[PDB]
Amino acid sequence: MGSSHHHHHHSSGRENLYFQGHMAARITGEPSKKAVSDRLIGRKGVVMEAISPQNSGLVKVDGETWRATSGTVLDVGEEVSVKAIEGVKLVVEKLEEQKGS
Repeated sequence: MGSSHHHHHHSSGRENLYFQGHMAARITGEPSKKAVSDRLIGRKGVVMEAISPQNSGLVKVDGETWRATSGTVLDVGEEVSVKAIEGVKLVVEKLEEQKGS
């Protein structure tokens, strides 16, 4: 009980974030920075660090240095194609030469 029709105050100007959000489908989960861009998948990259099957190397895709793995041993200065992403590493294979001799 009570009730007051005295209105001299204005509405709005009140913000307060209730309910974080749970029991729903996880969308992305923290859309933060440095998120892997799939737009560079299927393009050429260059080998900056020697790549081995035991330890991934470093390739420069666009302008970013990524860890890259391969089934063969890749030396520096080579050109590779990024086929897929295995996680925090990229799946790359080396461009093929041609012996016209």
